[PDB]
Amino acid sequence: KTHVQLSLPVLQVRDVLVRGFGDSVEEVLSEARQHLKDGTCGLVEVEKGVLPQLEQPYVFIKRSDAAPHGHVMVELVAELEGIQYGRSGETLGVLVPHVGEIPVAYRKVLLRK
Repeated sequence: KTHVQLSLPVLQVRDVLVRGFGDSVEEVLSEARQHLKDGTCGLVEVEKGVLPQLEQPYVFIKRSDAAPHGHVMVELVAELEGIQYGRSGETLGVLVPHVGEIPVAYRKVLLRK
């Protein structure tokens, strides 16, 4: 399927143990997609002071459309030293590995895969 319904655990930035997916734009987009498929991906909601506590390159989920079955359609955009790889809508959050942190909420998304 071109899209997959996912429910992403929303994590507090200070709980996150693994603060990014890797060391290059291509690697972090690769790893984010693998963790999304494997159900091992968390979401951190972006506010003042969040991104400097996480590791670049960043992987964002961004709204791709204006929401089947409650799932917002999203796509992945990476960012490294202020340059973004991809073009999409509003940020829903920054993706990180999930290694068992307790979430505060779930974000239902339809991921363009």
